[PDB]
Amino acid sequence: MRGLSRRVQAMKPDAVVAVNAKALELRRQGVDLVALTAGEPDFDTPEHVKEAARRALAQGKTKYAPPAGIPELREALAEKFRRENGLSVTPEETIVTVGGSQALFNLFQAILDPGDEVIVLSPYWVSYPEMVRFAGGVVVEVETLPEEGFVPDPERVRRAITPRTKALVVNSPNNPTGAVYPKEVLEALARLAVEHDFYLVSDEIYEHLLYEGEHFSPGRVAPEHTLTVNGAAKAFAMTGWRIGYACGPKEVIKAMASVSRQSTTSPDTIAQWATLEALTNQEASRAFVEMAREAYRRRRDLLLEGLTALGLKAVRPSGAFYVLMDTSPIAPDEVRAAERLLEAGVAVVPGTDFAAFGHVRLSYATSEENLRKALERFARVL
Amino acid sequence: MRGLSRRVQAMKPDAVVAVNAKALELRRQGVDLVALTAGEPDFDTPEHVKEAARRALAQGKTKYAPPAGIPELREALAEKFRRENGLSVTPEETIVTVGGSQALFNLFQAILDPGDEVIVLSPYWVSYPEMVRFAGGVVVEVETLPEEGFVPDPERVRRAITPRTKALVVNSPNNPTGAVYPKEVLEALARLAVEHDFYLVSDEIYEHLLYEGEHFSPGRVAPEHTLTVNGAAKAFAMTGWRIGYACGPKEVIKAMASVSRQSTTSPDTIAQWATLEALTNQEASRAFVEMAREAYRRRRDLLLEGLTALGLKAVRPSGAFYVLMDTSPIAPDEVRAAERLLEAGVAVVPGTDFAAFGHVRLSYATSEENLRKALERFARVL
Ligand SMILES: Cc1ncc(COP(=O)(O)O)c(CN[C@@H](CC(=O)O)C(=O)O)c1O
Ligand SMILES: Cc1ncc(COP(=O)(O)O)c(CN[C@@H](CC(=O)O)C(=O)O)c1O
Repeated sequence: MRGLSRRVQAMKPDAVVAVNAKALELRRQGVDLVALTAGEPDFDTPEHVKEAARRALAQGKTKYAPPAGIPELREALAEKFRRENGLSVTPEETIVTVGGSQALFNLFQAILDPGDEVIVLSPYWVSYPEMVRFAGGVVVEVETLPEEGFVPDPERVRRAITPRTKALVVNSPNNPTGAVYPKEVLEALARLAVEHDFYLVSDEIYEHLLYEGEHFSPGRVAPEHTLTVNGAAKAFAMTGWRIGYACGPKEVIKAMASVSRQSTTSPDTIAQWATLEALTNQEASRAFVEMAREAYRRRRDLLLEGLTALGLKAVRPSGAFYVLMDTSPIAPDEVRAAERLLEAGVAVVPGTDFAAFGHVRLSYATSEENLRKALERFARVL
Repeated sequence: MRGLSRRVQAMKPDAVVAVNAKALELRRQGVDLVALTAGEPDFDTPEHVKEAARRALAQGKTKYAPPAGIPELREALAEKFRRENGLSVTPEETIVTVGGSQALFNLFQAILDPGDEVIVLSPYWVSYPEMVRFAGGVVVEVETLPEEGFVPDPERVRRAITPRTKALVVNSPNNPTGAVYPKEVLEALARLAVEHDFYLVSDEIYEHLLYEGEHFSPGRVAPEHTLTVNGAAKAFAMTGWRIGYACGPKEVIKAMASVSRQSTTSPDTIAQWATLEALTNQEASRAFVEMAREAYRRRRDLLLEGLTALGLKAVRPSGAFYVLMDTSPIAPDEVRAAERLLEAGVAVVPGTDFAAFGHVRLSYATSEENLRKALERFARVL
């Protein structure tokens, strides 16, 4: 008989997708509300990358591509993870997916049998649990503390390991805290995976938005259990392009390529060519990477000051582009504080779903003129 | 502990993906083998559509888009299904997905609880069962006969309806038979869905490659149970673009939008703008549609003749671009016949996986010069 399934019936809505829609419509019915919501640059994808997407169209590069992605993008990927991430993978252990989202979604479906446990460390990015659950798994969450700077303590984690525990999700830089996990913690979590036999998913998609610290890929350590998950969506202002990449054990890679086929067949072919240009033309991308990074650092400092100038508490991020801001003042909860703040003319994402209660998540990847126009409304409301 | 899941472990490989790879490498180890394998035009996506993808890049239209797709492409979609398909949907009941594949894959995950039954009519396109199974459902297949011209008989179907039966998959035009189901059969199958309360998935992606007959969208009939699934991949030579669309009950649409988000977030933003141009600039697309259709009809007739001239039996398709060709002569099975034929210098897809035993599936969407270079090898082998 008819009716929706119960796995798509049990999923919780995106807090981000929900807040955006809202913001938008008001921008439509009069309303000019500065929106510090979504995690996407304001910068437009570099010209050297665009030129190549035109060059792709021009050469009629519009046919189907392997479910695992074109052999070229695939090869440059084996040098990115290599040259940059220090990892040592051959192209067969590489895979192009439809965003960072696909590489995780395919990843969880290929290693999660119903009832398997996956340890997420809170606060976490809104999706991880929903993906881990849509696959049949169960969310075992380890807390990470503001007093500890949100960097995880491998003992609270080791403690969480059951015989069901199949995977552990680490994210450095971190959404929504901005925390950059230091080599040793990362190297520690890796050995837990090796010691208790489980996969370590490592979502290093903000590896480049690293203001202070060094970026360590845990995969260098546990190459047989680690599953690195990157993406060309943050580093190159390519959020609308929907290109992601990942790597790890050959074994689990082809399995992700299988789910890749039944679902999307393979990602855009024009977009894979453009992405290749971002990975191979170094001189031009490095120039852009650095350029963007500084505008982000500047915005961070500008925000973090003004926040502190109103006495609004928030932890200092060393990566990505989010600042978790305690709303204790504006209102009791994260919810109402957001409804208060939206009136003031500022769209923020409540940290209820990130397991960041009390706080609200704001993004400084937007204009400078805007962090300011927002910072002024906070004043009144404050 | 480690290891792959059992849902990605139980899936059978793509016969098409497998044959292609093969063909390629040989073209890639000396070998010039005419390949009538994949279902994709040789024509390159129209200029009016490409111009707009450049116009999109030019205006920096490269940010994230709603999981359900940009509101514009979404609105033109409510007029396509309306104006063209006679359906009556508002944009909320429209959805943009990553190809026709995604719209089905999201569709089966949103309405399939484990053990639910889905009736596929054989011969069917290679994926349907694989998707229906990856979701937990079970494949209950109704046969369609070459003597009946592959068009289904609603009684063998009515007969197959159990209390588990959740969905029924119809495909007109048909891959791999080319059969265009007549208004009344389609209108009948719809009433079974209404009578026994179940969803009718209708994969009308070749609606435009209709040489002889009229195209009926069953959704006009059972608007509450029908789930129309189209795609801009065949009509506009946009296979590499990966854009698909669908519509039906608001209820099931947002559920598909949910799975859409956790998996890909949303499709390419450049590509959604280009697609919009294909749907709104009529004068220019109709011109292309007709233009392509005739080159396809010509190739069909050219194939169907030469096939018959060698006494090779095959049914006459009135749609899409495949011809199911009985290999009884070349060899006993479909498998070996293909291995025989590959020697002759011709890549064909064995009909073992389409439930089209004895036959082999060949595509005439390729060059004319090629159907002929293939037709000559058949001779010798024959
Ligand atoms: C922590 C994390 N990991 C992966 C991704 C996915 O990248 P894409 O596939 O979507 O490009 C993201 C992405 N994004 C942001 C904004 C969003 O649209 O979800 C966020 O929620 O901060 C993140 O975080
Ligand atoms: C019957 C049918 N439905 C869906 C698709 C794929 O939709 P898109 O997402 O690629 O637009 C196809 C198309 N082509 C192939 C299958 C494949 O391997 O791509 C086929 O005809 O062999 C078809 O048929």
